[PDB]
Amino acid sequence: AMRLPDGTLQVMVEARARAQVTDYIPGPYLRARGEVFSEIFPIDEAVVRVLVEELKEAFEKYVANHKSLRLDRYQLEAVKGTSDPAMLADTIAYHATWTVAEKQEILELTDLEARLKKVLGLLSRDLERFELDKRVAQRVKEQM
Amino acid sequence: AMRLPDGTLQVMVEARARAQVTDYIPGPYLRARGEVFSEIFPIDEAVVRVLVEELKEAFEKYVANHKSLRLD
Repeated sequence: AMRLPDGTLQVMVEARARAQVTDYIPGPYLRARGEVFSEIFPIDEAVVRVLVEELKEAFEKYVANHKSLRLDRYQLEAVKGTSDPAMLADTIAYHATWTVAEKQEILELTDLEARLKKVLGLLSRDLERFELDKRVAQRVKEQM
Repeated sequence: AMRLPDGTLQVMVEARARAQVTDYIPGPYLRARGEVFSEIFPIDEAVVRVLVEELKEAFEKYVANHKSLRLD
């Protein structure tokens, strides 16, 4: 927790897992009570690891091709060598850029495989958009 | 077998053999008639073993089709 005199207290936080919020107790400052982590490890972990590997490959392809779309390499370097599949899933989900409603939908999914499938679908959608961007850019340079 | 605290009779069993009911004795409690065992043991075990292997492979393919519908 590093402190600055400019007016912003930038705190370096490394989180653990999501948890549900029962209700809201007003402040300020605000208060809210929760429970234990909602991330759970279900049965059939072979499919879990297969989906983890597939999502890792998909995100590697997504980041590598997205250089014209300004995707950083430190984000790709921070997802290698992970123990918890939830760690890899959330780390990749943060490093991929989309809206906040889809991030909320991902965080709602307590299933270890549902979150992976949703991230895979979002990455596929963004990669299709990227392919469309590449095709239209090729058309633009051809027109030039 | 045992009794659960919520008022349920639990019993762990393995089925022995199928049989045909001849007549129904009035109940409750229900009564059943039949035979002790009427199963058919394997004959020409080559085809039986081939079918067992094929069914094992087909069940592995059945369980391999799940991506968000995980099975034990």
